[PDB]
Amino acid sequence: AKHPVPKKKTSKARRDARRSHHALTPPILVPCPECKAMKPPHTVCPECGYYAGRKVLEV
Amino acid sequence: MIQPQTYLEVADNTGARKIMCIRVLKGSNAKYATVGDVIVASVKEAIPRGAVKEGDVVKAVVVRTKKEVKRPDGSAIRFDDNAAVIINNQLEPRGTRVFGPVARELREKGFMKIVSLAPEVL
Amino acid sequence: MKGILGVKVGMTRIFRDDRAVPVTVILAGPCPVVQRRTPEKDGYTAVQLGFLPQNPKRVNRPLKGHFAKAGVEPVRILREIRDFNPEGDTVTVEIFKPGERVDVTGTSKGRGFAGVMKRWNFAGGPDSHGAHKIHRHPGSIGNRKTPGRVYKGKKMAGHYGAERVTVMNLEVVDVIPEENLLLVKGAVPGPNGGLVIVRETKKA
Amino acid sequence: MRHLKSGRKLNRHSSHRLALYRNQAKSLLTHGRITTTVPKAKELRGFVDHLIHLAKRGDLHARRLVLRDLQDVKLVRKLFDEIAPRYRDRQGGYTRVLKLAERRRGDGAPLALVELVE
Amino acid sequence: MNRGALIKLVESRYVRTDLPEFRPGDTVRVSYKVKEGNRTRIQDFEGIVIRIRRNGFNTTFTVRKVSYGVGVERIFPLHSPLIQKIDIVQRGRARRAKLYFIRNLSDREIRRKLRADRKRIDKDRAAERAA
RNA sequence: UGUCGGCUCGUCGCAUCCUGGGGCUGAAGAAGGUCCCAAGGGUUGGGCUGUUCGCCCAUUAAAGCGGCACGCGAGCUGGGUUCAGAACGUCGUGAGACAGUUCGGUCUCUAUCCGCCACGGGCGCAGGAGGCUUGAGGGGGGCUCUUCCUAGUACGAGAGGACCGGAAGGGACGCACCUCUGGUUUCCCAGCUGUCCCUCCAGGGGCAUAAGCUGGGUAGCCAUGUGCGGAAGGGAUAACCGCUGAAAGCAUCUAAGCGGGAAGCCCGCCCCAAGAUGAGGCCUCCCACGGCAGCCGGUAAGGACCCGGGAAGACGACCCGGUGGAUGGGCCGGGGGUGUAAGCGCCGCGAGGCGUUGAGCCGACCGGUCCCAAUCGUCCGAGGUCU
RNA sequence: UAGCGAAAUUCCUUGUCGGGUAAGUUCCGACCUGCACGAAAAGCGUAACGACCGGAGCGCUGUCUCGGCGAGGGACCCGG
Ligand SMILES: [Mg+2]
Ligand SMILES: [Mg+2]
Ligand SMILES: [Mg+2]
Ligand SMILES: [Mg+2]
Ligand SMILES: [Mg+2]
Ligand SMILES: [Mg+2]
Ligand SMILES: [Mg+2]
Ligand SMILES: [Mg+2]
Ligand SMILES: [Mg+2]
Ligand SMILES: [Mg+2]
Ligand SMILES: [Mg+2]
Ligand SMILES: [Mg+2]
Ligand SMILES: [Mg+2]
Ligand SMILES: [Mg+2]
Ligand SMILES: [Mg+2]
Ligand SMILES: [Mg+2]
Ligand SMILES: [Mg+2]
Ligand SMILES: [Mg+2]
Ligand SMILES: [Mg+2]
Ligand SMILES: [Mg+2]
Ligand SMILES: [Mg+2]
Ligand SMILES: [Mg+2]
Ligand SMILES: [Mg+2]
Ligand SMILES: [Mg+2]
Ligand SMILES: [Mg+2]
Ligand SMILES: [Mg+2]
Ligand SMILES: [Mg+2]
Ligand SMILES: [Mg+2]
Ligand SMILES: [Mg+2]
Ligand SMILES: [Mg+2]
Ligand SMILES: [Mg+2]
Ligand SMILES: [Mg+2]
Ligand SMILES: [Mg+2]
Ligand SMILES: [Mg+2]
Ligand SMILES: [Mg+2]
Ligand SMILES: [Mg+2]
Ligand SMILES: [Mg+2]
Ligand SMILES: [Mg+2]
Ligand SMILES: [Mg+2]
Ligand SMILES: [Mg+2]
Ligand SMILES: [Mg+2]
Ligand SMILES: [Mg+2]
Ligand SMILES: [Mg+2]
Ligand SMILES: [Mg+2]
Ligand SMILES: [Mg+2]
Ligand SMILES: [Mg+2]
Ligand SMILES: [Mg+2]
Ligand SMILES: [Mg+2]
Ligand SMILES: [Mg+2]
Ligand SMILES: [Mg+2]
Ligand SMILES: [Mg+2]
Ligand SMILES: [Mg+2]
Ligand SMILES: [Mg+2]
Ligand SMILES: [Mg+2]
Ligand SMILES: [Mg+2]
Ligand SMILES: [Mg+2]
Ligand SMILES: [Mg+2]
Ligand SMILES: [Mg+2]
Ligand SMILES: [Mg+2]
Ligand SMILES: [Mg+2]
Ligand SMILES: [Mg+2]
Ligand SMILES: [Mg+2]
Ligand SMILES: [Mg+2]
Ligand SMILES: [Mg+2]
Ligand SMILES: [Mg+2]
Ligand SMILES: [Mg+2]
Ligand SMILES: [Mg+2]
Ligand SMILES: [Mg+2]
Ligand SMILES: [Mg+2]
Ligand SMILES: [Mg+2]
Ligand SMILES: [Mg+2]
Ligand SMILES: [Mg+2]
Ligand SMILES: [Mg+2]
Ligand SMILES: [Mg+2]
Ligand SMILES: [Mg+2]
Ligand SMILES: [Mg+2]
Ligand SMILES: [Mg+2]
Ligand SMILES: [Mg+2]
Ligand SMILES: [Mg+2]
Ligand SMILES: [Mg+2]
Ligand SMILES: [Mg+2]
Ligand SMILES: [Mg+2]
Ligand SMILES: [Mg+2]
Ligand SMILES: [Mg+2]
Ligand SMILES: [Mg+2]
Ligand SMILES: [Mg+2]
Ligand SMILES: [Mg+2]
Ligand SMILES: [Mg+2]
Ligand SMILES: [Mg+2]
Ligand SMILES: [Mg+2]
Ligand SMILES: [Mg+2]
Ligand SMILES: [Mg+2]
Ligand SMILES: [Mg+2]
Ligand SMILES: [Mg+2]
Ligand SMILES: [Mg+2]
Ligand SMILES: [Mg+2]
Ligand SMILES: [Mg+2]
Ligand SMILES: [Mg+2]
Ligand SMILES: [Mg+2]
Ligand SMILES: [Mg+2]
Ligand SMILES: [Mg+2]
Ligand SMILES: [Mg+2]
Ligand SMILES: [Mg+2]
Ligand SMILES: [Mg+2]
Ligand SMILES: [Mg+2]
Ligand SMILES: [Mg+2]
Ligand SMILES: [Mg+2]
Ligand SMILES: [Mg+2]
Ligand SMILES: [Mg+2]
Ligand SMILES: [Mg+2]
Ligand SMILES: [Mg+2]
Ligand SMILES: [Mg+2]
Ligand SMILES: [Mg+2]
Ligand SMILES: [Mg+2]
Ligand SMILES: [Mg+2]
Ligand SMILES: [Mg+2]
Ligand SMILES: [Mg+2]
Ligand SMILES: [Mg+2]
Ligand SMILES: [Mg+2]
Ligand SMILES: [Mg+2]
Ligand SMILES: [Mg+2]
Ligand SMILES: [Mg+2]
Ligand SMILES: [Mg+2]
Ligand SMILES: [Mg+2]
Ligand SMILES: [Mg+2]
Ligand SMILES: [Mg+2]
Ligand SMILES: [Mg+2]
Ligand SMILES: [Mg+2]
Ligand SMILES: [Mg+2]
Ligand SMILES: [Mg+2]
Ligand SMILES: [Mg+2]
Ligand SMILES: [Mg+2]
Ligand SMILES: [Mg+2]
Ligand SMILES: [Mg+2]
Ligand SMILES: [Mg+2]
Ligand SMILES: [Mg+2]
Ligand SMILES: [Mg+2]
Ligand SMILES: [Mg+2]
Ligand SMILES: [Mg+2]
Ligand SMILES: [Mg+2]
Ligand SMILES: [Mg+2]
Ligand SMILES: [Mg+2]
Ligand SMILES: [Mg+2]
Ligand SMILES: [Mg+2]
Ligand SMILES: [Mg+2]
Ligand SMILES: [Mg+2]
Ligand SMILES: [Mg+2]
Ligand SMILES: [Mg+2]
Ligand SMILES: [Mg+2]
Ligand SMILES: [Mg+2]
Ligand SMILES: [Mg+2]
Ligand SMILES: [Mg+2]
Ligand SMILES: [Mg+2]
Ligand SMILES: [Mg+2]
Ligand SMILES: [Mg+2]
Ligand SMILES: [Mg+2]
Ligand SMILES: [Mg+2]
Ligand SMILES: [Mg+2]
Ligand SMILES: [Mg+2]
Ligand SMILES: [Mg+2]
Ligand SMILES: [Mg+2]
Ligand SMILES: [Mg+2]
Ligand SMILES: [Mg+2]
Ligand SMILES: [Mg+2]
Ligand SMILES: [Mg+2]
Ligand SMILES: [Mg+2]
Ligand SMILES: [Mg+2]
Ligand SMILES: [Mg+2]
Ligand SMILES: [Mg+2]
Ligand SMILES: [Mg+2]
Ligand SMILES: [Mg+2]
Ligand SMILES: [Mg+2]
Ligand SMILES: [Mg+2]
Ligand SMILES: [Zn+2]
Repeated sequence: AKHPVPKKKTSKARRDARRSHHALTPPILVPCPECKAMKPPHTVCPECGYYAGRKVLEV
Repeated sequence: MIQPQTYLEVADNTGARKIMCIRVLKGSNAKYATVGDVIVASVKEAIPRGAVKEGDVVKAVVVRTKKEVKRPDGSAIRFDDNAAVIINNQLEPRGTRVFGPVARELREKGFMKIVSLAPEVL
Repeated sequence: MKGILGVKVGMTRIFRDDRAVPVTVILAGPCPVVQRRTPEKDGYTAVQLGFLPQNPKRVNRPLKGHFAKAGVEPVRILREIRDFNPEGDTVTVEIFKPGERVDVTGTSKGRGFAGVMKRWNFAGGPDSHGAHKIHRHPGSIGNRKTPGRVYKGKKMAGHYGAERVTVMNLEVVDVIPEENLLLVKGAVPGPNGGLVIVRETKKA
Repeated sequence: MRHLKSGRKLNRHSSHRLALYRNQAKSLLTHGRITTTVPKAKELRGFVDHLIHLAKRGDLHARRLVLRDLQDVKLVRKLFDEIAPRYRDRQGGYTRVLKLAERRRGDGAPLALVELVE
Repeated sequence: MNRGALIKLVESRYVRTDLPEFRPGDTVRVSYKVKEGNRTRIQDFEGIVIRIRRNGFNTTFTVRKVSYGVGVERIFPLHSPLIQKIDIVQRGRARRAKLYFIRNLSDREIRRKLRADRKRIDKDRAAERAA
């Protein structure tokens, strides 16, 4: 290895075009069928402690 | 799977005891020689006043190998030593006897005089 | 030019005339026709085949209408056999007879990102004598200032497997109509349970 | 390639992984419900279910086998006298795993809970 | 579908059942059909079975014997139509399933390490008494 | 602009080493000699020496010659040579000197651009969709030997020995595969040592490696193992050989015209491929929704998100499944590996042995079973431009 | 001069002969036409010693034919 190195400073255009795929995707949330609170699917509701229509965890 | 540098026990009464492969006579570039293959070999150890001497470059035919030899009948066969028998340019055995068993593949490859001289063909 | 869809089931060997002959067992039939490609309507001759029955709940309305147009139950796989036209409406293993020579097409086993030595059987490097961190690397890939680039199609590292592979001229060892089984002599691409197509051989 | 290789490695060598499964089996068989990461959770099930079924068998051979992994004689006595009987008619599935809502702050680890069935 | 059932089903016609059971360590005489020229005879192979592979119909076993001062090993398929018969000539007791080590032992040490299985010998004599 | 040689990786030229097709021969045959066409494929292993080269050994159809910064050190090597040490021969009064010989002597983790191998995201292909496809254009592949029958015939004094046609068997190479053969198999089983511990006996666990050591070993991934490929055939030709035939009453393969003729070219075979913006074709599905070729909003066919997963996989993509369900985990059966568990009885003073017992344990493989876990759901998504 | 010599020196040079090897520009033993050894910048030998530098053999090996599988720490994905 002979220490590869950038040949030219990247133009703002090129670095931002490279970053064109960096946008976050927003979370995935559904309403809990008990307290109607938005929560991730297939998780136990952290606002009421219910999942599959029963208590599992003290909230 | 005999290749160059492999040591073979001679199983006849030619006076040789150990030969060393130096070429497989089987096309321009064979990698391995199994039962029934003719090879060129340098004699490395011999008893005194034999038919051949150490340093003689002779042709031999392999009769049993330490690798197993697969057969169409689904079976295989394997021996405890890689052994050969010295021969002349007419496929005849140069010695008068052979020692130990030889493999049956030889009969397919036209070595009837070695098969007859065998104590047991397996 | 006859063909049929099927699924590779597994490998074994049988005994025919004091000879152990290796076989691949393929579950071919039965396969009904769902469309026929004609020169006047489509431009060429072919026969669209269906394989494996499917739960109708899992079939969507366009495919459902397609099946229904032929009066054919829902099916999991639809694959075409070109330059074919059976007289019936259902292809079974009966089309193949013992001794017939066939080509089988399957999806090879995927080896993922593959090194140059597994992909292209490269020699790699020395495992000693100073060889510094290149016991599996490909070595040089070009010349110098001339031509000053790399050839197209240069053998390199990358994905390998899960590609279409056709093995040709495999003898039909046996056929079992009762079980829709097809016993071929040799190796057939892909894992047990992969989709394979069995066609008549193209080599005289 | 990984074709048809069962079980995880969990970025641990052999003895570390074994001791991980053991310590989690102990903590679970004690508290009845533990909070772990989702992969360790999905892996605990085989260990714990096998031990519980072994305890269901009940003889001395099963007690010694389970004691190989558990070591704690009191915990094994509790497993045979209290935990085993309440699974006499249940065939398998003695454990369950449910995913938790919020991740972990330090590293973003997605958590889950593993508990013994009623 | 059951792919294993299909494999077993294809194998079913060739499965052989008239062959007596044995274990690694028993001394066996296998009467094998052999083509030579221009006939077909039966050559016997008598030796200690050193290994038994198990894959349903693809089970193969290996037999070792000293033949004129040369160690010979033969591998046979249990359901091969070339094995005419198999004859148990001695029951040995091994603490192991694979008997590779007898490739490095003298005959005396071999006799010492693979002594007679008096139990299965008594069981062989216990049968063999037809009515 | 790192200078020899090597290794890896190739690609090109043809003044062709071999394989193919020819003419002439001081070509009887077999075998050679010479020139013509041909770059499709192929062109071995080893001894010497840093060597390239060359010589040699054993083979071969053959062991071709060259270009690519005497191809290739941000790919490796560093033996040669070309820093500092030391010595020999020789030169110089000497400091030192020769490339003359000799021993030794730091080769730099991170690839921005082009390029190359793989792989996604976006948009477009005028309505939006689920499938199935054509193949423009590409790549791959392209090799060869032995024996036998013809026939010991044609030919030759004899040795020796065919064309043409017809079988069988190899070497290397390529693609796939795991039935067999053979490996691995990181905890699947058993044995063994030392020490510490649970619990004293028994029985067990930790550590001696990131398996403590040994004897084995499934599925998988694998070659040494197995299957299969090179073609067949068609078309146009190269050298070359003709038919018919003038110019030129003869003659001429040519000026008109027509045949025969290469491992070479075009198709044929396998693979990629409609970003082929020239954005193809076919089957089927949805539909004229409201407000103001455009915009906003709810839908349809459908699709994505999430979840259980997968011989699929770096991620993402692909493919399967989501309680209307066998996707994973558990459990049961079978396969399979290990090879007679603990306990008790019996024998022995004892180490141990026997019986219970092919026992006990037991990952991946082929199955069964709702026991557990894929609960509950949400967001996108056509109103079809103009002649 | 003694002694030594194709040598840690020999250009021609892989000198020639012999030994070892199937094959040996290296190695060992010889000859002497010493380009250009030679006797305290010592000459020729020397038991023992050497992480020095040559040559050959036995053993044993993934150095190799020729590669394959497995383990772990990175590399790959997410959070800081
Ligand atoms: Mg470098
Ligand atoms: Mg770099
Ligand atoms: Mg470095
Ligand atoms: Mg790099
Ligand atoms: Mg760097
Ligand atoms: Mg900037
Ligand atoms: Mg800018
Ligand atoms: Mg950029
Ligand atoms: Mg900006
Ligand atoms: Mg609260
Ligand atoms: Mg002998
Ligand atoms: Mg000698
Ligand atoms: Mg397919
Ligand atoms: Mg590689
Ligand atoms: Mg490959
Ligand atoms: Mg390879
Ligand atoms: Mg290598
Ligand atoms: Mg090397
Ligand atoms: Mg180095
Ligand atoms: Mg290294
Ligand atoms: Mg490289
Ligand atoms: Mg460079
Ligand atoms: Mg250029
Ligand atoms: Mg892929
Ligand atoms: Mg049959
Ligand atoms: Mg994979
Ligand atoms: Mg790996
Ligand atoms: Mg699985
Ligand atoms: Mg584990
Ligand atoms: Mg896994
Ligand atoms: Mg995982
Ligand atoms: Mg980590
Ligand atoms: Mg850790
Ligand atoms: Mg450890
Ligand atoms: Mg540890
Ligand atoms: Mg389990
Ligand atoms: Mg959950
Ligand atoms: Mg924190
Ligand atoms: Mg989450
Ligand atoms: Mg099977
Ligand atoms: Mg069935
Ligand atoms: Mg006999
Ligand atoms: Mg014996
Ligand atoms: Mg019979
Ligand atoms: Mg030319
Ligand atoms: Mg020629
Ligand atoms: Mg010629
Ligand atoms: Mg000629
Ligand atoms: Mg002549
Ligand atoms: Mg001639
Ligand atoms: Mg002549
Ligand atoms: Mg000429
Ligand atoms: Mg060429
Ligand atoms: Mg060439
Ligand atoms: Mg050479
Ligand atoms: Mg050498
Ligand atoms: Mg040597
Ligand atoms: Mg060399
Ligand atoms: Mg050398
Ligand atoms: Mg030279
Ligand atoms: Mg020759
Ligand atoms: Mg010739
Ligand atoms: Mg070149
Ligand atoms: Mg030059
Ligand atoms: Mg250069
Ligand atoms: Mg060169
Ligand atoms: Mg360069
Ligand atoms: Mg170079
Ligand atoms: Mg470079
Ligand atoms: Mg270099
Ligand atoms: Mg550079
Ligand atoms: Mg080097
Ligand atoms: Mg150097
Ligand atoms: Mg040097
Ligand atoms: Mg030099
Ligand atoms: Mg130098
Ligand atoms: Mg130097
Ligand atoms: Mg120097
Ligand atoms: Mg010196
Ligand atoms: Mg001097
Ligand atoms: Mg001078
Ligand atoms: Mg002077
Ligand atoms: Mg002077
Ligand atoms: Mg000077
Ligand atoms: Mg100077
Ligand atoms: Mg040194
Ligand atoms: Mg370098
Ligand atoms: Mg640097
Ligand atoms: Mg970096
Ligand atoms: Mg970059
Ligand atoms: Mg650029
Ligand atoms: Mg795209
Ligand atoms: Mg194009
Ligand atoms: Mg094309
Ligand atoms: Mg082409
Ligand atoms: Mg004749
Ligand atoms: Mg012919
Ligand atoms: Mg052939
Ligand atoms: Mg298998
Ligand atoms: Mg295997
Ligand atoms: Mg096997
Ligand atoms: Mg095996
Ligand atoms: Mg264990
Ligand atoms: Mg104790
Ligand atoms: Mg202990
Ligand atoms: Mg401790
Ligand atoms: Mg440790
Ligand atoms: Mg251990
Ligand atoms: Mg083993
Ligand atoms: Mg092992
Ligand atoms: Mg295995
Ligand atoms: Mg191979
Ligand atoms: Mg072939
Ligand atoms: Mg023609
Ligand atoms: Mg004429
Ligand atoms: Mg004429
Ligand atoms: Mg003309
Ligand atoms: Mg013509
Ligand atoms: Mg013509
Ligand atoms: Mg003609
Ligand atoms: Mg042609
Ligand atoms: Mg050809
Ligand atoms: Mg296609
Ligand atoms: Mg396409
Ligand atoms: Mg399109
Ligand atoms: Mg264009
Ligand atoms: Mg289209
Ligand atoms: Mg069309
Ligand atoms: Mg919907
Ligand atoms: Mg779906
Ligand atoms: Mg749902
Ligand atoms: Mg539901
Ligand atoms: Mg399931
Ligand atoms: Mg299941
Ligand atoms: Mg099971
Ligand atoms: Mg069983
Ligand atoms: Mg078993
Ligand atoms: Mg016992
Ligand atoms: Mg017991
Ligand atoms: Mg007593
Ligand atoms: Mg007793
Ligand atoms: Mg079982
Ligand atoms: Mg059911
Ligand atoms: Mg349920
Ligand atoms: Mg909901
Ligand atoms: Mg004087
Ligand atoms: Mg001299
Ligand atoms: Mg000399
Ligand atoms: Mg001297
Ligand atoms: Mg010197
Ligand atoms: Mg000079
Ligand atoms: Mg010289
Ligand atoms: Mg010299
Ligand atoms: Mg010389
Ligand atoms: Mg010379
Ligand atoms: Mg000499
Ligand atoms: Mg000599
Ligand atoms: Mg000599
Ligand atoms: Mg040397
Ligand atoms: Mg002289
Ligand atoms: Mg001198
Ligand atoms: Mg001096
Ligand atoms: Mg002086
Ligand atoms: Mg000395
Ligand atoms: Mg020293
Ligand atoms: Mg010292
Ligand atoms: Mg040695
Ligand atoms: Mg290696
Ligand atoms: Mg590896
Ligand atoms: Mg690894
Ligand atoms: Mg790792
Ligand atoms: Mg790893
Ligand atoms: Mg990060
Ligand atoms: Zn809630």
